[PDB]
Amino acid sequence: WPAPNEEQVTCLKMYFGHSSFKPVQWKVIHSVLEERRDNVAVMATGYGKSLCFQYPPVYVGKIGLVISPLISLMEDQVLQLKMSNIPACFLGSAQSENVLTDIKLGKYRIVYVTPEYCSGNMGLLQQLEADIGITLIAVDEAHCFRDSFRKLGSLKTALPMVPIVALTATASSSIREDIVRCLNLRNPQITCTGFDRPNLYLEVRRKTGNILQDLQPFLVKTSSHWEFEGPTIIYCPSRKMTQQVTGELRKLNLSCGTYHAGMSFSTRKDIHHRFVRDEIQCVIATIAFGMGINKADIRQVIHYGAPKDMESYYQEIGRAGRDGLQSSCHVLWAPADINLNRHLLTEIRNEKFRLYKLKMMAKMEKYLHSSRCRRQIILSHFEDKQVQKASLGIMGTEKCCDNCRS
Ligand SMILES: Nc1ncnc2c1ncn2[C@@H]1O[C@H](COP(=O)(O)OP(=O)(O)OP(O)(O)=S)[C@@H](O)[C@H]1O
Ligand SMILES: *CC(=O)Nc1nn(Cc2ccc(F)cc2)c2ccccc12
Ligand SMILES: [Zn+2]
Repeated sequence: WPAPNEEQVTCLKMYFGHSSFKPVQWKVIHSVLEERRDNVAVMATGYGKSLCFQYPPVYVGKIGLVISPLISLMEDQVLQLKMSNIPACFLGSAQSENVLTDIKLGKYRIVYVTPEYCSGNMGLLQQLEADIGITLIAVDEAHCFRDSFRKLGSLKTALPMVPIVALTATASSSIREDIVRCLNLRNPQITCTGFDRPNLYLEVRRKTGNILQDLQPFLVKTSSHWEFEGPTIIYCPSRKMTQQVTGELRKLNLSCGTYHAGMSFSTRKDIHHRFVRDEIQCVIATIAFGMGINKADIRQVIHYGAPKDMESYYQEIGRAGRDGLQSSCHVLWAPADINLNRHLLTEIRNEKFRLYKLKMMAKMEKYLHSSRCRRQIILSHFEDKQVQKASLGIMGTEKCCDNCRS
């Protein structure tokens, strides 16, 4: 494996602020830049998946195409890029003609587009590659599904020289093969970023049948006022449970924001941004709240109800402690929550992924009932080459998990 040169490291520091590339980030970046190779990267939350597709077009001064149906989330990525002096935009049906002319003139490094727009404008994409050059096409599977990827199968046929970086939130081997055939990838480099988040203390406790009684141990009294220790996310299995929990917390005059897909994108965006600006201390959310939170100091994550499955749990708690400081992740559960989760696993159309999720769910109930190290149970899914000294140094201590405490 080759090392990045001074031009490469200086570009990383100037436009991204990082002094070094993480091992898997450099494997993906180098393979796209030098070998023009398709990549499939199994991405664990918190690693740094964005640099894999944002950095290459910035370094070569060309276009990087980012595909996702989530337009609602593209503004924050575009706005963040423009703040780091990286020209970026959203390209769509409702975009002005002057933005499209500026894309054709090579004024934008990162162009965010939907799968739907791609399908209807393949000729524009071919013109863009011939005249300007497309460094890469990035596709996040977590942002979508096979029906949305069916429109993207013509990408490798129309742009054979443009490498595709497909990012996925699951280690499922059948999903990996589905994304390879859906996008017609050619000899893709397969990488994975599974890692321990050692600054996350883990704890599981049983629900008492009373919301305030369950959440009271997490609250501190600052002079006379009840509040959380720091920025907190409470995950609920339903929109109705987010409303119940919020209503109870507001009886204590706690600074809250509810977040779920029943609220408009405008109301949701408002809650998210109030959390980032620290105007609200707690966000009570369904799993709809998670992607691109852009909050480094989440101190506490509470799953108010058993998590759907072990893999989902691993990904959701990864939104805590992005600053590297001490954070806590608590699960509050009852055996009746498990009965409910089981029924929702039959509503998976891929029987190969449904069985994968069923093994992940069986691991979840074992994890919840266990007397063993929580971190050891989660890390038992990774190869030893990914478990480092920092993780071993934390396991067996008070800062690891409830079962490692005395
Ligand atoms: N080379 C790097 N050096 C240091 N930190 C990095 C590096 N690459 C990424 N990170 C950090 O890794 C964290 C996660 O970044 P990403 O995974 O790209 O975030 P994201 O794409 O917004 O994903 P979500 O939606 O928040 S999971 C951030 O704190 C990054 O700044
Ligand atoms: C190589 C690699 O990172 N593998 C990987 N395996 N999983 C599955 C998993 C399930 C539950 C859990 F607690 C941890 C891991 C994942 C998930 C996410 C990213 C990578 C991987
Ligand atoms: Zn432990």
